[PDB]
Amino acid sequence: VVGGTEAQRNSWPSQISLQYRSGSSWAHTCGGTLIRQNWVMTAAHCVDRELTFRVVVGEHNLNQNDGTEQYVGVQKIVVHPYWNTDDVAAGYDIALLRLAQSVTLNSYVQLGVLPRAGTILANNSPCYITGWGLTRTNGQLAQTLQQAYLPTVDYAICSSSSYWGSTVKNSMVCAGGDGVRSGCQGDSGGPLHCLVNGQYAVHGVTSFVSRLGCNVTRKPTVFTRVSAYISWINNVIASN
Ligand SMILES: [Ca+2]
Repeated sequence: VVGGTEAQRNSWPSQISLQYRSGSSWAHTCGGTLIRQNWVMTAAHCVDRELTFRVVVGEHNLNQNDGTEQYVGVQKIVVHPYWNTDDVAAGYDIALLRLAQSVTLNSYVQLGVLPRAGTILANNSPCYITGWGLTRTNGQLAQTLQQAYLPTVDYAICSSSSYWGSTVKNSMVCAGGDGVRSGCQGDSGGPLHCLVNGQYAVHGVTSFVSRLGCNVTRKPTVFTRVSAYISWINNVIASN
């Protein structure tokens, strides 16, 4: 997250760190959202590589013992069947991870609430991106979980020629684009939390930013629109 602030450690209890095994260590690669005690929602592109993955819930500082973490293996990966890694602009950037164990819920570990199917946010709706991704274009991962305020940019604006044009689909949410705040590498897969009727819900799965840079004016961060995938999510969990 570029232009973020450090989150409070109990603000975003559905955020997870998706990590892969790297020698005798683990490396953070992506975010995700805990949606059942044994299921995480992330981006498909986060799991294109043939890596060994784990999920960390209750994580605040990637580099320090928080005293709240639970570490759990990924048992099964179900990528959306229309996903193509060489066509991120086509959409379908979503995957579900079945965890090897059910995590225990507490003030640091909670299920993310998803919107009702079909819900579309008004332009300029209040949202936060969260993650441990780079804090500058071509920078380094955050140590502590970051948040940034990224108001939505509706489809008509986002898909206009000075924004993303044809690259953005109605199956996506755009947010931000102010040139200061954005998602960045290592945020992919994580949530966009939007305040609706007094409740935050996870409306987005972080999918991409511009090849030119993370915080680029009129290139808002692009997310998979969770409300387009409710039936798919429910069907995968019910069949697995
Ligand atoms: Ca930690």
